[PDB]
Amino acid sequence: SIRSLGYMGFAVSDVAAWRSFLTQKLGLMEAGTTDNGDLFRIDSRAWRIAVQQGEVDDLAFAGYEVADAAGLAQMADKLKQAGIAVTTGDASLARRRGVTGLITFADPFGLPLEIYYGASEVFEKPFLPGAAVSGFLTGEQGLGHFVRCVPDSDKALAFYTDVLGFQLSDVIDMKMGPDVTVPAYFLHCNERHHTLAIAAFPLPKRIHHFMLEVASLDDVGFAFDRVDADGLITSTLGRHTNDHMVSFYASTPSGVEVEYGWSARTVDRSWVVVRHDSPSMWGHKSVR
Amino acid sequence: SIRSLGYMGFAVSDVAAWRSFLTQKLGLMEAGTTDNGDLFRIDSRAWRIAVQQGEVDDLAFAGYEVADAAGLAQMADKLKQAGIAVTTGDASLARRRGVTGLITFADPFGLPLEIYYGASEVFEKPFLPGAAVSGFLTGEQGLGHFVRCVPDSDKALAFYTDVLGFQLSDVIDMKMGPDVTVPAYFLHCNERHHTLAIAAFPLPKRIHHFMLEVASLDDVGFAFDRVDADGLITSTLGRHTNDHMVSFYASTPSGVEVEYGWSARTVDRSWVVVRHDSPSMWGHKSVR
Amino acid sequence: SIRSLGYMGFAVSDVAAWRSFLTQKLGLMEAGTTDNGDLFRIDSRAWRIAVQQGEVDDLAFAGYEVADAAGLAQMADKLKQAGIAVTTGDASLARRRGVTGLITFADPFGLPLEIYYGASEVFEKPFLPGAAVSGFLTGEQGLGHFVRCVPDSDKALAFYTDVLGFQLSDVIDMKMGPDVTVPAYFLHCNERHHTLAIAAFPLPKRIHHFMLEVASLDDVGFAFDRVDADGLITSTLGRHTNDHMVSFYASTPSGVEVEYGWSARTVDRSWVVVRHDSPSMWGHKSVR
Amino acid sequence: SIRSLGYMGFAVSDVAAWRSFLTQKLGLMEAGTTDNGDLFRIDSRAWRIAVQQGEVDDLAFAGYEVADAAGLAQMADKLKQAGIAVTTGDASLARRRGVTGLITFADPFGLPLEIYYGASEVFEKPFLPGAAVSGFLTGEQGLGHFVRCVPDSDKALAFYTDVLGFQLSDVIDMKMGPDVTVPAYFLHCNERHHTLAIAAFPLPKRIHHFMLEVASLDDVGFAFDRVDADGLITSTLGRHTNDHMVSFYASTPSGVEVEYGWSARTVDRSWVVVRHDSPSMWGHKSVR
Amino acid sequence: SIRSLGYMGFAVSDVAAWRSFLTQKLGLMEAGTTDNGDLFRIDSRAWRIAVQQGEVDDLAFAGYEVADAAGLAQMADKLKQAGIAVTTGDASLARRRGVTGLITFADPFGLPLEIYYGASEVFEKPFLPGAAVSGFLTGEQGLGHFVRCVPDSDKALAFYTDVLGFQLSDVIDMKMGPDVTVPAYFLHCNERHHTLAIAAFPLPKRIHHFMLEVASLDDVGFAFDRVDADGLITSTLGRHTNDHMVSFYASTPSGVEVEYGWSARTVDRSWVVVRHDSPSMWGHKSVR
Amino acid sequence: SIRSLGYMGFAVSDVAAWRSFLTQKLGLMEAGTTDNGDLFRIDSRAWRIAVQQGEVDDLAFAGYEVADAAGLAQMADKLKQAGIAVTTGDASLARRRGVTGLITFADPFGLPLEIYYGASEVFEKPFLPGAAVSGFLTGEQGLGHFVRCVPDSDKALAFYTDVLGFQLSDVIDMKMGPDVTVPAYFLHCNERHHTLAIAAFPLPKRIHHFMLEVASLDDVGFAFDRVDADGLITSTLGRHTNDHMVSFYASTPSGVEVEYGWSARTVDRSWVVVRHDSPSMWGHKSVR
Ligand SMILES: Oc1cccc(-c2ccccc2)c1O
Ligand SMILES: Oc1cccc(-c2ccccc2)c1O
Ligand SMILES: Oc1cccc(-c2ccccc2)c1O
Ligand SMILES: Oc1cccc(-c2ccccc2)c1O
Ligand SMILES: Oc1cccc(-c2ccccc2)c1O
Ligand SMILES: Oc1cccc(-c2ccccc2)c1O
Ligand SMILES: [Fe+2]
Ligand SMILES: [Fe+2]
Ligand SMILES: [Fe+2]
Ligand SMILES: [Fe+2]
Ligand SMILES: [Fe+2]
Ligand SMILES: [Fe+2]
Repeated sequence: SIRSLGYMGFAVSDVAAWRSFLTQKLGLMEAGTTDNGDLFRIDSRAWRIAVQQGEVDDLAFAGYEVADAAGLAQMADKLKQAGIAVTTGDASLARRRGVTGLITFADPFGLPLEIYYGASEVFEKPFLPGAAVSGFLTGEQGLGHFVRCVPDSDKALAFYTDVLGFQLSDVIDMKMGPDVTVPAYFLHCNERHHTLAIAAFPLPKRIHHFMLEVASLDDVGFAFDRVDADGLITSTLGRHTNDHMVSFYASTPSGVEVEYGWSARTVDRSWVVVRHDSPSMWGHKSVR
Repeated sequence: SIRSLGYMGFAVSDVAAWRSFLTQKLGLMEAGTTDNGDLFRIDSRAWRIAVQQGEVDDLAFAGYEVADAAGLAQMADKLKQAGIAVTTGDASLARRRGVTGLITFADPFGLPLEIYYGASEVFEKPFLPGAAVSGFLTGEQGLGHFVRCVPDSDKALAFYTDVLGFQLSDVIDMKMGPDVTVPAYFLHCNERHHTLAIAAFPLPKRIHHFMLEVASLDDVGFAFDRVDADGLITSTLGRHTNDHMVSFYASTPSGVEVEYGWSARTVDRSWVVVRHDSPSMWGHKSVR
Repeated sequence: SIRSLGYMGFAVSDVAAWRSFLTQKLGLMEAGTTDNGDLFRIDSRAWRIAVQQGEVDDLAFAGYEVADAAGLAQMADKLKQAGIAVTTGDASLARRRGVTGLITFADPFGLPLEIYYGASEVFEKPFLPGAAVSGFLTGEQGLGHFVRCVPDSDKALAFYTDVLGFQLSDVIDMKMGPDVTVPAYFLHCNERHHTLAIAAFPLPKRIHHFMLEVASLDDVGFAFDRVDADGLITSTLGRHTNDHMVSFYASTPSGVEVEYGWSARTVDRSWVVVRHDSPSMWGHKSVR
Repeated sequence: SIRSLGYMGFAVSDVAAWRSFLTQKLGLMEAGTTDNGDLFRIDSRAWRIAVQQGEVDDLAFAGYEVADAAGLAQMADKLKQAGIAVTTGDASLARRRGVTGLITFADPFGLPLEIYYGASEVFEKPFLPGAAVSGFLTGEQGLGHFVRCVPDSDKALAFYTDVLGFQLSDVIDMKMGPDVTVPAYFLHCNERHHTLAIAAFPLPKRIHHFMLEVASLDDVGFAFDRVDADGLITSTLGRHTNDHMVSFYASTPSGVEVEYGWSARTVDRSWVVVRHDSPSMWGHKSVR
Repeated sequence: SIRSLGYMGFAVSDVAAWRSFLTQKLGLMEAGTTDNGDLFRIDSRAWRIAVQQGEVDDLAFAGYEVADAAGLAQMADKLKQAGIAVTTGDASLARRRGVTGLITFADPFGLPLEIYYGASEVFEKPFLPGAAVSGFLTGEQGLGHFVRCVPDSDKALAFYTDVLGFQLSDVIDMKMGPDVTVPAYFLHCNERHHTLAIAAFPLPKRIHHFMLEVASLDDVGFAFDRVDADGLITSTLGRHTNDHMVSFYASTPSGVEVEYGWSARTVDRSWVVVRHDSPSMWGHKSVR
Repeated sequence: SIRSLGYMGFAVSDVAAWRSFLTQKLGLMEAGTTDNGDLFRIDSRAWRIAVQQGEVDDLAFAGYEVADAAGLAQMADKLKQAGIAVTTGDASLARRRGVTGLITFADPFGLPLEIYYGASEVFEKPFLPGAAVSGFLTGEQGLGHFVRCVPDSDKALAFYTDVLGFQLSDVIDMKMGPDVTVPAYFLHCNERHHTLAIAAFPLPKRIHHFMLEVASLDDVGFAFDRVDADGLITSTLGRHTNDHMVSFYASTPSGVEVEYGWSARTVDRSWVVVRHDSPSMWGHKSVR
């Protein structure tokens, strides 16, 4: 059973721009370079985000974490039984990722996915942010979330819920012009309101954005100014209707956006699926 | 599995009187008019109470909420297996109710019931009461409760417990004159002491009253004076023996009564069924 | 410096009616009979209320407590310097009151007052109420309060503030008919919002009422029903605008009223004098 | 599944002595007389202890509480399957006990037992103790506990654990003289450390003692003095090794003893069975 | 200004008996022998109790602690102005006591007293009790208290309050036979209810007893059994009416008694002087 | 199901050196000598560590605790089904261990193991440490942990996880020289991060060390100095990367080391297996 989103890798055209963006603007910690690419940290894990040179300028792969080897075995079986082509990552890949075991495959629309267990911790190299950030919220909630753009939401849903086991949190009917309303589906696999959202948006990228959650309002406020100085803000500060996260959006060097937020509410046993007609209570004025 | 009472609809002869009563006396928020009728809010949901023009001057339908589509499917099966005629609400009805999916049917004595999932939230339109009320208590406890008057309590019980899944909280043997004692059964489907009560009272209505719970004693005290000014109080302030709610009762424009209370105790895993001979510890002096 | 109202004595025509009223209706503990009269307890003190046979059917004396002998000395001096006739109570009176030392005198309009120190505690005879009452609130706030009716409020004020040291909490302009508005002054000598109130009401008694504060809302609710059964309620349940006490009023056998309340707010260092035009937020409907 | 010990009935030769003992010494509330005998209360339940005239001067019956009718049904089946003669109490017995439904039977050595559901609550008649007691601890822990004397502990154990479902807490090897060591078994059916203890002691009675738990140390201290005044103390104040209860023991008018205690520790999921060689850490000096 | 009772010294005929009594029965820590005598600890201070060989078998001296050198200077002046013969302790005495500075004198009836500042701490030699005791309560409340027997209470009072600065807490009128009532005065110099009590009892000793306060009820219970084993208990467990301390009394090898207690209430700014007719709520049965 | 490590026994060449080491350096309580050897306590249990005369100078046996007789039965079956030779300990062995029932067997590499239930508590003999220690942390976490040295980690793992039921917490790849990296596996059976660790180290002993956890940082600091005085420290103070325990290591008289720590983090339901490349965040400098 998937416990959380553990890591993500980006294939970008300008690695230097990304390095500077992630550390100086967002405050991530530079963790060195390896055959896994330029590594970045936000907590005790050896790395959470990897940046590799590439032409797509998009998310290259995402890794989902299971608790142990038994969990890995369950998932591999679930995928096989579903007719998905799964590959047991070899020792070489596992060493490159810094994990104990992993299986690889792709989602229905070609996004490379990895499910692994036993990632590396580096408590002996205490996290020191590249900019003034009090802390990032990970723990049992994992890395954060990302919005997967797909040509067919229903096909994507069946795969993520029935095969991968994500559960629906809620749906937002996004009005994109008078003759267009696109439902966005928010899915959770732990307490975090959503670790994955699915929507059929007309974008050239695999994801609309990825999100990182910080510990205080000031972390968000200071980061906003740092990003704003370079004219990279895409949405003003606002609060979402569904997860109640206070956040802003900005452009990364690849065009893909990043959401930087604070104070999201979690999902619990009493949770019930609901629908919304707006993605924000207040703010989030688009300045794109 | 039913999680809570989600909404109620009334068919009344004087819609204007109801509108004024609900907002100015009870403090509900007027949420507009649609083909679903005049809508009223008490929390983040798009509506909780609907008022439609009608001759019965009574509860027209009640909607029970399940967590998701799987829950809806379970309930539909449970009802079918019980031999109840169930109808999958069409897109038209679902849109009118502002829900994602719903099934319709009736209780053994003709009360139209609906079980649905995926209701609409409107966090972007913050709740503002029509009168000074600090807040209403809903959340996982749902809307509140109502007392269903029936000609046969045993038949009603078998349906609500065996088919709908409500659990018994307790029983109160209500003394209505020397040669008459009527047992009232209190049922729960979540933490709220009771979401439904059943009693064979000789009333022309489907329900004796519906109840709304507020956040503070002052909310109740101020509302009492507002209602008292128009001579609509039916029972003075008092506290119930079973749910320990402090409340008063008043007449709505349809003759059906409304209970307005505060500070009820909840049901938990350690709960055991008990019986009482009185419905009130103190107060609740009838002034009908 | 006066720390609190410590005890009160009533001279009544029907001692038996009072005994029954105080214990069975209000829940005080019967503490025996002495040359000080029938004694009643509400806490650890040997007695707080004394009932003696008398024709006035009114408050006979009130005792204010100082911390020690030095405090008693200060007060005696303050009174002498003000030209008030003060008498050092003899050993006989002190023994009758169960106190260590006391001085006697009268207010400007003839109410016998006593200031004392070193009252008797009886922790070895645990308080057991005459009716179901969870507890009375005394402690550093003393016995409670009473409203002193006077022919001249200004003269009364100068005496109670300048000579006795009480401080003003607030004022309520009580509308008694179109051509009559009477200001009621509320005074404190400790945290209790008011230990004494002064008003020029046209009543035959020295006080309008005395007040006792209980620990829970149920104490008030149950007591209301007990009193209501005998038709003695004078005001329905309500909450005051100034002290925020939730209470009801009832008639004692002497015509003097008693207020029984719960949840009053206290006075602190940040307190500022204010004025009100109403004595109640809600309730307190007169049924006299 | 048995949730707790709900009530007990005693058949005694001197009902008046018992009435006075329970109210004046222990502080129970006298709840009237019925065909169920003299009734006594310690909480919201209509009665917990019944005293009937009888020659045995011992426990006459004990009632164990289940949560509902389904629970009653389960227990009846469990007993039947075990070959125990069970009788469904008739409406007459149920009305006498003030319960909704009950089954009767006897333990292996003739103690009449009853399992019931739906007892009567009397919140409208607030508990008022017969002596100064802050409160008794019942709730989900039930009435308290009693020690059942049996000729064969192993046979008794098999019945109480395998048939009735009690679980072992711990065992104390009680040294009764050089050539005699008797194991006492402590059993729980809820959080209370033990609701029942079994030991093969050479006593003429069915039980060694019953225990009532109070809310504060002073409740115990004051009760000790009240009992001591009549020379009824059998063990000085002490604390048990297993439940950590601070208590004293005294003789009731029937010779059966009563334990009056405070501050016992509870049993939880992490609990493991252990053994002790002493029943007390300190105190509990026998003065029999 | 005196902050607390800091240390005490006893001159006894059997030093070995005292050593064994203090460590094995009461749980004090043996801190070595010096020219100050056998030293005992109860906290971080180098010593709190000193035992020297002597014929009086009584308290030999008591030391009161001031905050600093200025405080010492104030006290010396206060005493001189009162006409008391004060001696500035020489370096030899100060070194023997392990203090920075001290003055010596005697109370009106010959008890040698010392006021000092700058006592020695020994945090590097962690306190380890001689018996199982969770801890002693000292801190800002100092060592504990003792009852000074005097031939004239009034003369003693004037000295302790007017000259030494102690404040009265309360008075207990101790009934010693029909024709004898002796008032006992309880004085405080900090939060501890009383650090000194004065009474004109007919005893051969300078003090009736000294008291040590422990951290838990078990400390008291276990100590009671240890002392009881040697037949040294003088009063059973009980709770005082004035300080609400739960304690027992026992005989030391010198005849002087020791009180060992727990859970006393403190004195605060709202405190008022009161009187009692009994020294105990419950217990404290004399077995002398 | 194994609940915790309950006790351990050592067979040593110098019993006197061990006695002195455990009490004076580590602060354990000497609990007497029996046919079970010299017994030592750290909490309410009659003994936790036994020292017997022997030539191996190593761990002689370890006892794992189950909750009851049913648990013992389950384990015996699990072992039999695995083909392990299990022996039901006779009454003689059970009495020697002070337990109710036990089974004996050996791990794959000859370490004698015992699984038991119903150990002896001695609350009547309060724990008093041999040195100043505020307390040891046991409870539901049991005794502590030990590192089992084995020639084949994989064979050891299969036995401890598949047969005994321990669960993996994490793995640390211990670098022992350039051409050697040894994985150490940490296993838990309750909240304690690990009760057992397995590693293929080249040591002559069955275990590398055993660990005892204390209640405060000062307990560790003071113990460090006591041990350091005799030159027995093997690792300076440091904090582990996996359990976050702050500790030091020292040599026992048998060469086997002991870890003395404080403040370890626990394992919960959200726990996921991870890997580390270092066993310490800071400190733990080897001075061997
Ligand atoms: O965290 C979130 C919560 C709700 C909606 C969005 C969202 C915004 C823009 C496009 C797609 C989704 C989101 O990111
Ligand atoms: O909330 C409640 C709790 C207990 C009884 C009633 C009740 C009152 C009148 C008629 C029927 C039931 C109630 O409303
Ligand atoms: O506690 C109180 C607070 C405010 C007003 C009154 C009051 C009521 C009637 C007559 C005079 C005063 C009062 O009693
Ligand atoms: O609560 C208790 C805890 C432990 C032992 C006893 C006990 C005492 C005497 C005889 C039998 C049992 C007990 O009552
Ligand atoms: O702590 C205490 C509180 C109250 C009274 C005493 C006392 C007892 C016996 C003789 C003198 C005083 C006492 O010690
Ligand atoms: O508690 C612990 C946590 C992590 C590693 C060790 C360890 C140290 C040395 C050798 C083997 C293991 C340990 O003891
Ligand atoms: Fe987002
Ligand atoms: Fe109701
Ligand atoms: Fe008042
Ligand atoms: Fe007992
Ligand atoms: Fe004392
Ligand atoms: Fe370790």
